Amino acid sequence: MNIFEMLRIDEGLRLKIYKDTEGYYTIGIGHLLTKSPSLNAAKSELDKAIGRNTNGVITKDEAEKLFNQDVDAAVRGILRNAKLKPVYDSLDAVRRAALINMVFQMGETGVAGFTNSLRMLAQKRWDEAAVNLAKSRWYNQTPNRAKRVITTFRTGTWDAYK
Ligand SMILES: [Cl-]
Ligand SMILES: [Cl-]
Repeated sequence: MNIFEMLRIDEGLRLKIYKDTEGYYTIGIGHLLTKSPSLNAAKSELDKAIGRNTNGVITKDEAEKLFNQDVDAAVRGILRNAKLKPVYDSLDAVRRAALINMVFQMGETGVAGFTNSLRMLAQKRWDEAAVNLAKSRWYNQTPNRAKRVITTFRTGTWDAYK
């Protein structure tokens, strides 16, 4: 199991514009297009991202290309973040993937905001961090996903995904 397979389970794959859990226009493997309520704005953002007149539909290959870009961007975003990087550097391979999953979903800023949990993770106090992670809007809104990510941090294995 690896980050890609992990996020592919968490996000799914849709080849036509759809709205995410928050009602935002998305496509592919969790690729957010816009927070704007307008479908045209989404379609415009889509064409600009793909480089062709898509008319709101993309192919598998195209979805996979945005996904590679988005995963690469999340990692580079963590490594650029003065708050995230040291956490990231202190973790093992599996837990690093859990942190990348969070950033992919809620952005760097978003995650950098879990101050207390981050400190706990940095300190390798797994159970405590898991508990702290759970008191969040994130957990309350998307609990099944949150729970898989939390178990991954708590245990250091991919069991939640097998
Ligand atoms: Cl893009
Ligand atoms: Cl969920």
